[PDB]
Amino acid sequence: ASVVDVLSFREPIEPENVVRNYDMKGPIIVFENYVQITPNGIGKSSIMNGKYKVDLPSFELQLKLNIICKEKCGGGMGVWLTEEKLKEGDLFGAYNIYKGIGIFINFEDVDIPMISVLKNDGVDILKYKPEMYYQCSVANIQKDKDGAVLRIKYLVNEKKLIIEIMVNHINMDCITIEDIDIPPFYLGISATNGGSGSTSYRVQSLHYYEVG
Repeated sequence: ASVVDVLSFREPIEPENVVRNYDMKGPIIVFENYVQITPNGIGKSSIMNGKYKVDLPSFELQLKLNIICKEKCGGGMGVWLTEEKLKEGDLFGAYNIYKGIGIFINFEDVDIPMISVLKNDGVDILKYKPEMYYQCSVANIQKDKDGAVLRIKYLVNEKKLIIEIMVNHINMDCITIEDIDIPPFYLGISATNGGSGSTSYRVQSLHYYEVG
């Protein structure tokens, strides 16, 4: 019954727990209270790559956000479930060709942040049609002073992926995808500041839970 968890880092953050499960590429920094993905600075981006590919039963991932923006936030964040570890690129810090699922929170060029899901089958999805594309809009993601929580739920038997986001104590619907397959994957986190020089992306915690 006891499971070897190679994804989670919980509060308080213990640096060796993060390092033993994730590669770091870009200005990632483990602080006492959070993992910095990007510091302030236009165009900066980072990828945090799970070292160990996982074969999970029905699961729920909870990514608690700590995003700082002096004014309007630029760029966005991605959570990635991919066949291989992320490479760097222009798609919220990662490469535009990949096999798997990207879950994106985008602040650049919109009034209210958008959440998107982009399933890719190994093609250049900036030039060609993605295999699946879904989106929603949720207000106050970074304005929640306690830290919004991005919720990623997958039921293996139902082949159902559900994205929710908890903002200001309220669990908000966002995306449901039926008949979507998730093979064994590496878990990645990435972010770009885009056009903003006063935006900083940081993560308070990541919990993996087996769904009953």
